[PDB]
Amino acid sequence: MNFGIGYGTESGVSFQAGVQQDNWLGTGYAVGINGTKNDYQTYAELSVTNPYFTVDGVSLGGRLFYNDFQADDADLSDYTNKSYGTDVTLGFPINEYNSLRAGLGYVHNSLSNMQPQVAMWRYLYSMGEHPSTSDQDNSFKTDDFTFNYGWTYNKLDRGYFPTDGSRVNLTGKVTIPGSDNEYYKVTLDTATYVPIDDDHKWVVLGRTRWGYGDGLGGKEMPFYENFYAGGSSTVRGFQSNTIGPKAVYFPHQASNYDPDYDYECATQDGAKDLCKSDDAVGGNAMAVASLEFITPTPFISVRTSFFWDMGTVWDTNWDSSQYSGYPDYSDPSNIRMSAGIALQWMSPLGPLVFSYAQPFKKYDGDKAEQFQFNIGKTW
Repeated sequence: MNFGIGYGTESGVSFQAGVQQDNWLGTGYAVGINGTKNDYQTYAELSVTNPYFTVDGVSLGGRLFYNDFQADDADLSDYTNKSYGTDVTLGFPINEYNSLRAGLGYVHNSLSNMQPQVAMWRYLYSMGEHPSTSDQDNSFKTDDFTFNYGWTYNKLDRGYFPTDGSRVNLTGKVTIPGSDNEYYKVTLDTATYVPIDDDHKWVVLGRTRWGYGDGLGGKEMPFYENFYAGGSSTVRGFQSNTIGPKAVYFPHQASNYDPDYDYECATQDGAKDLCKSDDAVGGNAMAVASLEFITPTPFISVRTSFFWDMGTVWDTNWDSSQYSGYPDYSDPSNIRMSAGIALQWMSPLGPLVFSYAQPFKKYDGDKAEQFQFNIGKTW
């Protein structure tokens, strides 16, 4: 057994619990069973990895998983995704700094409890489903097969508090024939550390993250695969996932009751017409960047930095023309920005990270959150 418990502004309190024998039972294979609990998510998996499936070091890995996601608790417009699936992946260690992955996946998604909103229904209609707008009672089920690939470059001088070098991670996916959805997603992550002194105590860190995905044959990318921005790990000073399009709600009713006094963003109690909102729904395109300046810590294993984060998320399929009475969510030029201080501490109780930041470029509906932190401990 091994454990992990954590607390932070992003995800509330996290519980990890699993067993993973690194050699099993002396076969060379590594097998593991693993579970997670979040404010918004409960994940479980059995994994199996033959790390010397070839003598060069070509690994062969398998994963079987279940995931339960509640979008409301992630500060998103409301839906539930109960999914499960499998992956089998080849890994190629081309050298000490680069590895390659290629794999096949299967995933079952089943959506329920979707609050009717424009972006979500536009996807639904593109799949030939015609649900009503009066209902938050709805269900949509899909099964997909994917081809998955990836490259990771890593020449960081150190793991935890790097001082020099860079890391790059490209991850891509596309549906293969036989799937209900037809789409591709690509993601690019970048981190590069540049020291400006000999003792390597002053370091400039530059980060970027890019994501683009879209439908292939008249279909749209499912919203449950959208990108998000704004929180501790992306652009600080903003509440988790607030950056980008906001749900535009249909006039509505209630799922099994309809009392007061809380919620109901487009309640029939007072409804006529479409409701603008501050619920984030994510996007199929994304760009975040960061430049930060790492300094010795006054006055005392622990790292402090001054940072400038910035980001955007948009909806390339948002019909600007038909929804001209609402904000242009297809517009990529709404770059949000922030500035702040961060302190990290690999402490005896476990890793500690804290930050204080000021959103100085903001847009209507963006929820600010200037103090963000994360605490953790593992058994």
